Amino acid sequence: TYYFIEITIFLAILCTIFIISAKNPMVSILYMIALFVIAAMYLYLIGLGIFSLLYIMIYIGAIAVLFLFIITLLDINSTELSVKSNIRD
Amino acid sequence: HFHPYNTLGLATQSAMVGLGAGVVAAAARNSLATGPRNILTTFSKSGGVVTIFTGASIAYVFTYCSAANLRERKDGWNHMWAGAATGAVLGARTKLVPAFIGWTVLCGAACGLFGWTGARFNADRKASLEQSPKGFVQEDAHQTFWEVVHRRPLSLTVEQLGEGRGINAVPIATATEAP
Ligand SMILES: CCCCCCCCCCC(CCCCCCCCCC)(CO[C@H]1O[C@@H](CO)[C@H](O[C@@H]2O[C@@H](CO)[C@H](O)[C@@H](O)[C@@H]2O)[C@@H](O)[C@@H]1O)CO[C@H]1O[C@@H](CO)[C@H](O[C@@H]2O[C@@H](CO)[C@H](O)[C@@H](O)[C@@H]2O)[C@@H](O)[C@H]1O
Repeated sequence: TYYFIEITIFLAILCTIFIISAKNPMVSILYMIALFVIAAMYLYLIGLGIFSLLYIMIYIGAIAVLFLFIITLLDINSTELSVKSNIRD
Repeated sequence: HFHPYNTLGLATQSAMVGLGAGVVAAAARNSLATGPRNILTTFSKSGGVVTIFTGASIAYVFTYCSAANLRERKDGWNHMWAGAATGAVLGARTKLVPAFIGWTVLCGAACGLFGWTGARFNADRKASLEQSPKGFVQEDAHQTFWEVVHRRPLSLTVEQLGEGRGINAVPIATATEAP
């Protein structure tokens, strides 16, 4: 159980790539909530057990709830990650 | 004094940095555009940007180091000649002779005015008036730059100006006196 921090680093990378490439706008937002959980894992891991529950309370329980609440009753168009659109980038 | 330049390797280094800057700017024009654009339109619809960067880099640093090695001193004239070469390279994309000459002379004049002020965007520290001896000399010494005296030595006047026009090593009065 040595490589825990490395594992959270890698899983955070993968979760951001799933954030920026997602079908549906709220599939992307649930990946952001997962990234908050990976953050709180890292914060307990480093020794800050207080902050992890502060992150789960404030960021997940208020900011993500406000964000999902916005996506529900508003209309947002989305193109998906075409390869024609984004390998010029 | 001065020591001779590496025209070879400074020109190689300049070609490297111009190639990289052309890569970065072609990627930037690719990303900031409209239309059907893919990964290898970066070098077809670039607008000839890597040619600009590398040609200017090779031309300026080759002409600068060559002129400083041919003149064997370093001043702003080398920036004048190197800016003339850069203006030649930037004016050849204009396939027109008078505009080519205009690019040459005006870019060379702008780069020579640049290189005459010190060839620095920022300041020089000890050359500043803030960090130099200023005001009057408090007693008689070699008057530096930024310093003021009341009287100058006449030997300095004869050596700096000349012995010609109205200027002499002894005044006209005491050169013509009765004994
Ligand atoms: C439309 C009109 C445009 C007018 C532009 C004129 C700009 C001309 C600038 C002249 C000036 C600033 C004075 C400006 C004052 C007010 C200016 C007003 C506003 C102007 C905007 C910048 O002098 C620059 O001149 C350049 C060439 O001329 C040099 O280029 C470079 O060269 C090679 C480097 O080694 C590079 O290798 C090459 O890469 C570069 O190219 C620069 O290094 C130099 O700093 C001179 O300042 C300097 O002069 C010297 C020598 O007296 C003073 O010396 C000291 O003092 C004496 C005892 O203490 C001794 O005698 C002296 O030995 C001692 O060292 C300094 O105190 C200092 O103050």
